[PDB]
Amino acid sequence: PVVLERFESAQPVVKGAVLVGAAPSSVLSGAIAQVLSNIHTDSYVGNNVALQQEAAKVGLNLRPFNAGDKESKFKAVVFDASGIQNSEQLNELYKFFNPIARQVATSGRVIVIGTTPETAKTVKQAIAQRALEGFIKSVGKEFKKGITAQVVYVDEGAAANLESTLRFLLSPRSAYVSGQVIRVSKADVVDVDWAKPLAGKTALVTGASRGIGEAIAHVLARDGAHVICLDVPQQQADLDRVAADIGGSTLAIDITAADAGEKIKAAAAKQGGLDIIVHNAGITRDKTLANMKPELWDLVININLSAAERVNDYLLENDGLNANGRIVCVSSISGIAGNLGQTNYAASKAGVIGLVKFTAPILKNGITINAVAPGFIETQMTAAIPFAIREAGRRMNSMQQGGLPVDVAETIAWFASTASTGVNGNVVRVCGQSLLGA
Amino acid sequence: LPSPVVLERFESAQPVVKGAVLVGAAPSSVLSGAIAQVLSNIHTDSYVGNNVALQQEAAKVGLNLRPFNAGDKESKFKAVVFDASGIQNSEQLNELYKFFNPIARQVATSGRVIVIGTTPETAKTVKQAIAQRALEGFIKSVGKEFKKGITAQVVYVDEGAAANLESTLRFLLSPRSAYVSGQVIRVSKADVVDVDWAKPLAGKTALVTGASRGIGEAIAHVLARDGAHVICLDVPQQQADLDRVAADIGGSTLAIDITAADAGEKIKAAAAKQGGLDIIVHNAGITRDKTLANMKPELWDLVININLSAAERVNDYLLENDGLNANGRIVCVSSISGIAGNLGQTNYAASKAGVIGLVKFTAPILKNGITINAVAPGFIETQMTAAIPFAIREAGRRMNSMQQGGLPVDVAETIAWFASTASTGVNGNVVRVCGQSLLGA
Repeated sequence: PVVLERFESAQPVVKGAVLVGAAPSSVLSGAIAQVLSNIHTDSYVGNNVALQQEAAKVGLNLRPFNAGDKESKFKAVVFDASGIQNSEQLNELYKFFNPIARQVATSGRVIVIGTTPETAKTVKQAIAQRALEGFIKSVGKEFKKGITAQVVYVDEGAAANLESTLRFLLSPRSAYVSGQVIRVSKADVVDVDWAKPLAGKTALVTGASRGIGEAIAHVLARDGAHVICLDVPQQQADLDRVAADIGGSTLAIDITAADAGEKIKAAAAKQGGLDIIVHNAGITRDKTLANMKPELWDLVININLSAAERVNDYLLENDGLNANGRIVCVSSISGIAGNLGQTNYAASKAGVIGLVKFTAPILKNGITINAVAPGFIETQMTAAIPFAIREAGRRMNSMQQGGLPVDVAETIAWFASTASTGVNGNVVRVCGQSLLGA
Repeated sequence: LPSPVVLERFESAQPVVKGAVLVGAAPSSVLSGAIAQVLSNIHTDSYVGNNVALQQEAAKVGLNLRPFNAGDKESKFKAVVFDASGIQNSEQLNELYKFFNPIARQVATSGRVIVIGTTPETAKTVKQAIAQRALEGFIKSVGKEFKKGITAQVVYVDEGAAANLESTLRFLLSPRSAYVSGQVIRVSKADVVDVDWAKPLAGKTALVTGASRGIGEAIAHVLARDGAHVICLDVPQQQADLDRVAADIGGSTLAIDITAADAGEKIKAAAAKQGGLDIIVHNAGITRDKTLANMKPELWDLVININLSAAERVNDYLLENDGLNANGRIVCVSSISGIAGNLGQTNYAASKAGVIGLVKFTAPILKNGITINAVAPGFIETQMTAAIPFAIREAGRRMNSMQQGGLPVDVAETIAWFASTASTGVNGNVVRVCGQSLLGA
């Protein structure tokens, strides 16, 4: 299988050329062109006068790309499908993507940017914009070479809130995110140091002493945040090690305890209050329902779902998250798809999806909530999984390989970004486009 | 590897459920009366545990629930039905454990696990919405775990729509739903209309596109069995097969190209001879599988046209020209590849994802009790099955909780459930008919 390109340094965002296209009458092309100008990449365009004019109006020099050239490779191909007004115009997807379908580089990106169907002004456009997800999921399974494929839906009028999502998907940070739908909504545009998009912020990560939580802590700290590493007192040694490695601090408590939210707020006060909380703490107690003990049902629901509800409730009602704050939860593919032996775990992780979906409308003060839903992630404890599930999870995705802890951490860090003001209520799988789903 | 079990399918209108039903409910549930009324109507052996409130609500509607000894690990139940609407928060999700763990080995072969809750978007508290959302994770795991051909569903009832549950619960209790598992079905508020449950399409006229063979032919048979007069539509090239199918079911024929600009005109003109059109099933569809880099322009266009745009044009005509009678039905056909994507199917999957959008964004603007829903079939054995390699066809056979491919009748039964005169509160749903295929989004 392919070695996936992953994050090296803040610049360049994209190594290689980017080809941009757009359907007639699109409305997102200026916004796309601005991001491309912002990240200083070699950007090419085909014979599209309106698109060339939209890019010139924001200062992007688009080199024309010779439709007769079947040899040039592009690291990313980006298509503004917002102009597709009905199902007949879905052939704008073919017109752009068929000529370059062999010319996307290894570890490359296919990115389609459309209008959120629920916000489209006509039913015919909503239908066509909905169709885009079918297209990109098929592209994600067909192009190989470690290429990812995404659809970004931009709510009608939210073109200004797209930059942080476009940057994440264009970059190697998104190496294990493929086949997914991301929704961008209207929000304030905030200033941000794109090289340190968590600069000046304080984050708290539960389950931080090891594993994916430790990787989350590293990436948040890399992006500028002071990271409060949270785990049970029994892990104090690993907690100190992680906090020292990243220049953070520790809070050694049981996240499920009644006073967890209060102790989190208290500890964050010393750093100017809490900006980001990542609910990564979580366990599996895999048993068939017929063999499962009651306490093992309760335990899994408690740690994976109810404890996060209690902490969120406390912080949101008692001034425990700063303005433009961030809640990031961790669901799972099994929350979406179910799994034998996981009636308790899948119930909890589906609850997490509901926690995100029904909390996001009621949030105030620019706070957002989102979740990652990892597929098969390689950990130092992965060899403890029975071999059958283990090798299936490793292979049954478009990347033909397991993901890495850093792939989940990067996606969480994109949610946490100071610039991701208009990313709210999303659940984004980090699964290399696993075949599993709903 | 094991061999699959045989799935029980429809044999006759009664009994709805062959065997006993165990009912349970969480404390403070609000759907138990409606459920108990259905179990009464179908004259089924119904049992209950130590739930006084449930026994009393069932006694109110004339249903006598027999106590099920909680020490009895041997009795088998064809169906277990749990009212989860009383689960108010995540801590109360252990009500699922309390009911299902003691009986997890006592669901019969080809049995039914049915969880009924409150539509999360209609729940009055955020905590309840979260808990009701959690039920989908639970039932999807049950569907993969219980084996023995057992299906598992969650039916969500909009707050206040309890009286609209009956046709869905009957479909799920019955063998008609043999190949539907892992799915979420939303019931919304609507008027309740009289129906003959043995002939739930009595007096109605249906039109089925692509009716001359395959799943289209199976659809035509099931709709006619339920009492509909079926107009079988296909291209004039299939006139002989069309006449064969129409003669077998007592229907009529309409030989046109569904993509033609006047197709909706000719459909309405044809249905005039039978009292107007009540039901249209958009089953016509094609695949033209090619990698995108190898695909020809016309082969993208053709797949979008037949599978999506043609249904849009016909719907538009019928809805703008009163071509569908009140309490009418539009049933579309998507596909697992429309949900999940597939190599070689950028055109097909785009078109079938569009069908999902057609359903979702037409449903809110329908009037006069007309509904629109879609089925999304997984691996269904047909004659167009030999085209795909025996290897890839082996993948589709195994990669689902039933460990087998479905039959055309399983798709037709789900379409017939949507089309039922009684399914007034079933609107905007896309229901996979896949035996809980592993594939998804």
